Amino acid sequence: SSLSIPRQSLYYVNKVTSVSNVQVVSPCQKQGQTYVTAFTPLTSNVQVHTSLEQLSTIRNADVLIFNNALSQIITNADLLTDFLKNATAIGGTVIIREDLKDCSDKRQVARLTDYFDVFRTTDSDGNNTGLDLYTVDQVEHSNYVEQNFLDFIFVFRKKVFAPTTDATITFRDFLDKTQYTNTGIDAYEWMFGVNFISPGGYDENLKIIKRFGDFKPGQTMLDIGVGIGGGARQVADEFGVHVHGIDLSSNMLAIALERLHEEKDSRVKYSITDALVYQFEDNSFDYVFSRDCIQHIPDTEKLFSRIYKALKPGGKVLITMYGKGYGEQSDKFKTYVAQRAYFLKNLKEIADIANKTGFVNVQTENMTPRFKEILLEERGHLEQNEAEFMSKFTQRERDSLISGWTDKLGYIEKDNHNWNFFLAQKPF
Amino acid sequence: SSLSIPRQSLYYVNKVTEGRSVSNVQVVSPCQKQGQTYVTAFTPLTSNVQVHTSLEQLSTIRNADVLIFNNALSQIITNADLLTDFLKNATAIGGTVIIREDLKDCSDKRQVARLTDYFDVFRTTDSDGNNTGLDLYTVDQVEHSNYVEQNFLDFIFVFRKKVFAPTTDATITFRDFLDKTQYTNTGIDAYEWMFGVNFISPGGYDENLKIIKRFGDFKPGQTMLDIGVGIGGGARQVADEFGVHVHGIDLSSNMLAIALERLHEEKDSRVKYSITDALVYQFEDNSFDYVFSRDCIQHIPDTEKLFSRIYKALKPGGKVLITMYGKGYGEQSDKFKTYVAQRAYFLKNLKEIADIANKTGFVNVQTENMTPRFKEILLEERGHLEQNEAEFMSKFTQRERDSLISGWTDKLGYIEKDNHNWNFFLAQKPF
Ligand SMILES: Nc1ncnc2c1ncn2[C@@H]1O[C@H](CSCC[C@H](N)C(=O)O)[C@@H](O)[C@H]1O
Ligand SMILES: Nc1ncnc2c1ncn2[C@@H]1O[C@H](CSCC[C@H](N)C(=O)O)[C@@H](O)[C@H]1O
Repeated sequence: SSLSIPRQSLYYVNKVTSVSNVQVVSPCQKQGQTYVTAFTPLTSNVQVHTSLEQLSTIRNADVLIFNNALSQIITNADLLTDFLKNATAIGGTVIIREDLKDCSDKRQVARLTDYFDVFRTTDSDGNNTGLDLYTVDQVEHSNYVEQNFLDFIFVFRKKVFAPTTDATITFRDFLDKTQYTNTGIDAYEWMFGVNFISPGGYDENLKIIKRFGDFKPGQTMLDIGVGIGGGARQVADEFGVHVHGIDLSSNMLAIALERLHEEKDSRVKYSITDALVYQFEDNSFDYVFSRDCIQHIPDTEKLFSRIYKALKPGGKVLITMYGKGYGEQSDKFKTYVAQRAYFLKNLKEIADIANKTGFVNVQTENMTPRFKEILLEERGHLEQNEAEFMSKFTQRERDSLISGWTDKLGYIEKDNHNWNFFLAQKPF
Repeated sequence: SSLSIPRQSLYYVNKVTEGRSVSNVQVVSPCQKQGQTYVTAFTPLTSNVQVHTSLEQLSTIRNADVLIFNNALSQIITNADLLTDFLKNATAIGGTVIIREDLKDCSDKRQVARLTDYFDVFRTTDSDGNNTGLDLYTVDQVEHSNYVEQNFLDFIFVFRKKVFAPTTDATITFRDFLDKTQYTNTGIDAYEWMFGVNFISPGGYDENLKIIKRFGDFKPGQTMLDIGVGIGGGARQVADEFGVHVHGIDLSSNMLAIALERLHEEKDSRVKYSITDALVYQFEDNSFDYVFSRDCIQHIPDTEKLFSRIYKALKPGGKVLITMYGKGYGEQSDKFKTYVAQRAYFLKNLKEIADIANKTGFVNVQTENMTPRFKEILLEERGHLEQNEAEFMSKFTQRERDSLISGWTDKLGYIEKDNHNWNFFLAQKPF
């Protein structure tokens, strides 16, 4: 009904793409027709179809849009795979709007993201093809009007994928299958504190964010690597700041989304997306925040460039991260770094990248002493609540938290692992 | 409970005290736990913050630089004597006076207008024998309520106590002049019938949609300030059509109480409203993608100050679009002068608007004389009334029907003499 809905899809199509035709599959005919109306600036060559059935008829759709067209097949792998084969063969840019509020699995978005992200098939050339994720965003009308936070727009470009060598076939898959499995996330959340996957939980995050200075209601913040959402939720609730959180782990964000849908707050919105892929509007954010994420991101220069452009002039960036100290690296620490796929920088390198990007008023701080305190407290909290922890988790999970925390304390003593703080400003 | 609530009051206190010192804050909050959140929130300004749980304890307070009421009037709103007693105490004691009051459960779904009027016109004598009262900064919505509960009727009234010069004028503020003269509730209803549902401007929904498309391509989540938002049709249209977040302001509490009632019914947190003067509210610099004003600024005398404030509030590269009643270049008729004076319009011609825009620093300045379209619309609207008189007479009085027919005929006459024009202005803040 509301034209804002299909116009949101047009906005993403513009981001990822000229276009000679748009094919829309929408069981709801009235809604389908709003896409014809909305897409005129791009092209008037927009046709609506009532059914997936009619999908195999279609060919050569520069843009292919599904509007609540999958509700009957979501829980069926076989039918989903059939859909994916057709969609990939037929579409250039593929948009899937699907309302998941009524799914029995309140984290269905992660299952769908995974299925769509890893699907591969051979085209007529015997080439390896699939869908390349741009983002999974929330329908803004739904967030702001109905307070339905589980209505999604999946945005993909069909492409030929170069051959891969690992057991996981995308970085998204690597995150969700390795460090940020659902069990992994649950264990971490117990260790760090409710809603957090970062040192010291709520109270530590609040201390850190207050370093931005004086917040004003309605200012905007981008949170890079927002995890299960505790930081985003905290800044909205404490300061009335509107947070756009992004994360490439669908397992992490599916939990954040579930919790937002339960405890509604339209100051917060989330995107399943890579920080180096999503295209933010220039000069749009008052703040960019990243809490213990960017050790995961190799191309720090590109990241810092994208942050600089997205900030308003005078806007501030605050990043905390795992980094490296200046001690000679132990073989044990190198093994950890490789298994986590961390790309660690020291504070001199961070300062240099910030200078080269254009940031001013740079402040860096080595918070490793505080990290040591927190690690000791967290390990102690687990070691003194074994009964409770053992009632929710396995011995294997208890052991990996105790030993991993002990490992990190060791890495600190060798000055291998540091906890680094970076705060800077886009010039006025 | 949520600290964002008392922090919103701190934000306004900072605006209205914006140089001066604050030595103490007195909070009256029947809910003790919420009251305590004001102590926590106000520390950056002062730690000298005390919480009281009753208006009963109000008379005992003295010299409160900032005086805050948190849902303290809920039980007494319907008794004007109790409200008057409250106002006498608050005005005597307080410097900056903040009233947070949730009106969602009021039987009067436009209670905000009744309270704004009462608070705005209240006068009493201070110890020096001066005439005193409360000077409106704004009536804003509690943002936590808009975004979390979708309660759009939870308000923060912000005032400064001051001495007012004596006056015997029938309306003692401009806010009162709007609400008692052109924009009475009956006046608003008649205009809405004439212009179209949700609009108090030429041509209703379809004309507004044509005009806003002149901004170019909107992107979802961009922000717009709407100056003189009226009963809200334009703001609601922009949000629904384009996903743009609109902050609408209007000095008529009658107009905005309708907009607010309608937003509360048909919830949309992309829209928020403030009862405030466009020349008083302090917007953050460099914050808006767009500033829009639809057939409002003929009411505002100080166009230079207005344009300066718009310029500062826009982001670099942001756009301003204003339609307005203006004057043409014909010799003014006596009838037109009488109309202009009774309406208290301050009309500029298009050359004057362009000159002020350029002097302010705007770039890509465009102006257009839309008087021929205005003539078309006036004829259509008058025709619609004249061809549907039975419908109109079943809903309104003969006097109201005559008022619209003769008023529209008058404006068509003013156009033919080139007295009244309909002027368009579009410009950009430079990068
Ligand atoms: N390139 C990338 N883009 C977006 N998110 C990323 C990313 N690389 C890693 N992340 C995310 O960074 C997060 C680090 S865990 C910290 C989560 C959160 N900031 C908190 O304080 O609790 C993970 O959820 C991970 O999936
Ligand atoms: N100084 C001022 N500040 C804010 N609003 C003002 C004002 N002077 C006049 N107004 C408001 O300007 C409005 C003009 S009527 C037009 C309303 C709306 N823009 C629409 O298109 O329907 C009135 O509601 C009036 O109260």
